[PDB]
Amino acid sequence: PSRKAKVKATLGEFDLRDYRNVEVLKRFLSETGKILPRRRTGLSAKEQRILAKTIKRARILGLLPFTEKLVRK
Amino acid sequence: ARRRRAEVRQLQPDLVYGDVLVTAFINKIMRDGKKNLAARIFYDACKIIQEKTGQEPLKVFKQAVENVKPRMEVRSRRVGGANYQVPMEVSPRRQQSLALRWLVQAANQRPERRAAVRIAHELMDAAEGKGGAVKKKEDVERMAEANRAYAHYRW
Amino acid sequence: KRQVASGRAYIHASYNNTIVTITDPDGNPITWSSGGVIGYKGSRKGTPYAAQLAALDAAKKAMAYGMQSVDVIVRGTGAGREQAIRALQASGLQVKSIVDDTPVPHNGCRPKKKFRKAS
RNA sequence: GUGGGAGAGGGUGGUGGAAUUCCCGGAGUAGCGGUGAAAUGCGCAGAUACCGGGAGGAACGCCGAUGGCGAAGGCAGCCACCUGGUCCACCCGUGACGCUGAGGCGCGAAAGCGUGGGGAGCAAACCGGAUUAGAUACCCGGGUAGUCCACGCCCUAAACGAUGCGCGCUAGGUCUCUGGGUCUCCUGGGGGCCGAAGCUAACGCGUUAAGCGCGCCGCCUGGGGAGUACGGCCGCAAGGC
Ligand SMILES: [K+]
Ligand SMILES: [K+]
Ligand SMILES: [K+]
Ligand SMILES: [Mg+2]
Ligand SMILES: [Mg+2]
Ligand SMILES: [Mg+2]
Ligand SMILES: [Mg+2]
Ligand SMILES: [Mg+2]
Ligand SMILES: [Mg+2]
Ligand SMILES: [Mg+2]
Ligand SMILES: [Mg+2]
Ligand SMILES: [Mg+2]
Ligand SMILES: [Mg+2]
Ligand SMILES: [Mg+2]
Ligand SMILES: [Mg+2]
Ligand SMILES: [Mg+2]
Ligand SMILES: [Mg+2]
Ligand SMILES: [Mg+2]
Ligand SMILES: [Mg+2]
Ligand SMILES: [Mg+2]
Ligand SMILES: [Mg+2]
Ligand SMILES: [Mg+2]
Ligand SMILES: [Mg+2]
Ligand SMILES: [Mg+2]
Ligand SMILES: [Mg+2]
Ligand SMILES: [Mg+2]
Ligand SMILES: [Mg+2]
Ligand SMILES: [Mg+2]
Ligand SMILES: [Mg+2]
Ligand SMILES: [Mg+2]
Ligand SMILES: [Mg+2]
Ligand SMILES: [Mg+2]
Ligand SMILES: [Mg+2]
Ligand SMILES: [Mg+2]
Ligand SMILES: [Mg+2]
Ligand SMILES: [Mg+2]
Ligand SMILES: [Mg+2]
Ligand SMILES: [Mg+2]
Ligand SMILES: [Mg+2]
Ligand SMILES: [Mg+2]
Ligand SMILES: [Mg+2]
Ligand SMILES: [Mg+2]
Ligand SMILES: [Mg+2]
Ligand SMILES: [Mg+2]
Ligand SMILES: [Mg+2]
Ligand SMILES: [Mg+2]
Ligand SMILES: [Mg+2]
Ligand SMILES: [Mg+2]
Ligand SMILES: [Mg+2]
Ligand SMILES: [Mg+2]
Repeated sequence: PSRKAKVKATLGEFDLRDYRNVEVLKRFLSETGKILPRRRTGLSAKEQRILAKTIKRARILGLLPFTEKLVRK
Repeated sequence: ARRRRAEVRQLQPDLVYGDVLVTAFINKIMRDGKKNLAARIFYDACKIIQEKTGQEPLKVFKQAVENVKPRMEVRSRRVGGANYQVPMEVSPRRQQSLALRWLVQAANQRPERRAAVRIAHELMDAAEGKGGAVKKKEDVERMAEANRAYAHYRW
Repeated sequence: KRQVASGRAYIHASYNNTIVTITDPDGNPITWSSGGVIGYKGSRKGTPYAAQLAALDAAKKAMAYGMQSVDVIVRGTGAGREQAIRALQASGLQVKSIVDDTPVPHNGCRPKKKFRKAS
């Protein structure tokens, strides 16, 4: 049910369209480079939709990863 | 036993050594419901244990039974259409049952003339670690653990 | 005879076989094993026990090169992955980190009919 | 009209990473693969597994959904350009300019055809291995057209909501997408579920009507024969109407 914490509620004021802000978009990825779902981020439909494209831009720029590796399995 | 769990029968203790295990071995010796003949056989075998071994026949008996008990057996299982020899542990009751059955069955395979001599010789050889019953234990513990590759079919 | 003393351990676990390749920290292999290097020939290689034997054999081969610590890398979903993990874990070889690095595509190629109803 | 909004709507160019295959190098050894179990197959000309580099073709993981867009077919990495539809608010302008629509015209998944190109993965036909009483199959190893691109054809479908389009009228509750607003909520557009009245042979429909009405188009008239025959039109052909 993802009762640990919401990424939005664990954050303050930030721009959802800034593809260069890496340290804030890192929070929206999982342990792997995958994009977190709605239940983890706590965003709205429009917010998540914008976040997806901004994350893809940050990936293409070389700032965010396309995929990572899992540890401690 | 589908509905219930089939609680184990409690046997009467022995009239000589007071052990229920001796009574179970008597019963496995018994044939056609001849209890007195089985008791004659076993107690004459015990009198053979002494004058051949200074140890009390009860200790030799229990040590042989312990030496025959198998630790793992192998049961068949139908998986994916085929039949496999899956290894699995043995409950203590089945250990005792198989031990006594193998003791009697291997004793009657001996070339000895009368039954008491067969049972006495089988008990002595099984106590010191040989005989047909220990061969059966080794064969079962070989079949099991010879098919370790099926251990995940334990169920 | 190189005396590496520390390297990586790749585990390729498929539904048909599990194969272990022990390499140096740069990925160059040293020794390896599989279900076929053990006596198992047919489907018995896709067994967790076969994977355990393969892992232990590869570990003992790496002992000849005097290796002590490894970094484990898992690839593929197959029965016997965790058994090979637990075999390497307590084998004298110190397991430093276990990492799953299964190659998943981004929907690039078309699978065989066996893996269809997906993309 | 003005001012805003959301969107995989379409076209063109460019561009990114994961993966498959192949090639080069390193390292390394006896099998890999595959199945219910196997065999064909590939491997001492060094495979599989591992690391690095390179080439190429195709499809875009997470986001992603019961979601969005489109007239339908259908549309999913990213960027730019060109471009279509649509919704809301203001109550500004025209002043019935409307609805439908036989023909006509255009679009129309997949497969298929022509010319040229491309060809990694998959894969009809086919070559084998199994299975089987046989196995022109399912299972396994290969594999051509094809799948891809440009241009031109082809006009089919469970082209489906099996429900033509438009307008008006007739309880609500709940979930959701997208605006506007006095932003607990109200109001408008769209996507779902449950249900008033009513309808239905029933299942079910129920402000997204299959309810109540009106307008216009399409189509049905027992089953097989048969979407066959003939004729016509269209098509290079397959064939379609
Ligand atoms: K939809
Ligand atoms: K050709
Ligand atoms: K609002
Ligand atoms: Mg016997
Ligand atoms: Mg196998
Ligand atoms: Mg678009
Ligand atoms: Mg090579
Ligand atoms: Mg092959
Ligand atoms: Mg080949
Ligand atoms: Mg050969
Ligand atoms: Mg040679
Ligand atoms: Mg390869
Ligand atoms: Mg490579
Ligand atoms: Mg090529
Ligand atoms: Mg999805
Ligand atoms: Mg729509
Ligand atoms: Mg459709
Ligand atoms: Mg006015
Ligand atoms: Mg006027
Ligand atoms: Mg019209
Ligand atoms: Mg028309
Ligand atoms: Mg078409
Ligand atoms: Mg086509
Ligand atoms: Mg063609
Ligand atoms: Mg061609
Ligand atoms: Mg193929
Ligand atoms: Mg095939
Ligand atoms: Mg065949
Ligand atoms: Mg048959
Ligand atoms: Mg035959
Ligand atoms: Mg080829
Ligand atoms: Mg051709
Ligand atoms: Mg449908
Ligand atoms: Mg229809
Ligand atoms: Mg009908
Ligand atoms: Mg309707
Ligand atoms: Mg509505
Ligand atoms: Mg209903
Ligand atoms: Mg009613
Ligand atoms: Mg009813
Ligand atoms: Mg209506
Ligand atoms: Mg008819
Ligand atoms: Mg008729
Ligand atoms: Mg008909
Ligand atoms: Mg027809
Ligand atoms: Mg016809
Ligand atoms: Mg005709
Ligand atoms: Mg003609
Ligand atoms: Mg034909
Ligand atoms: Mg034909």
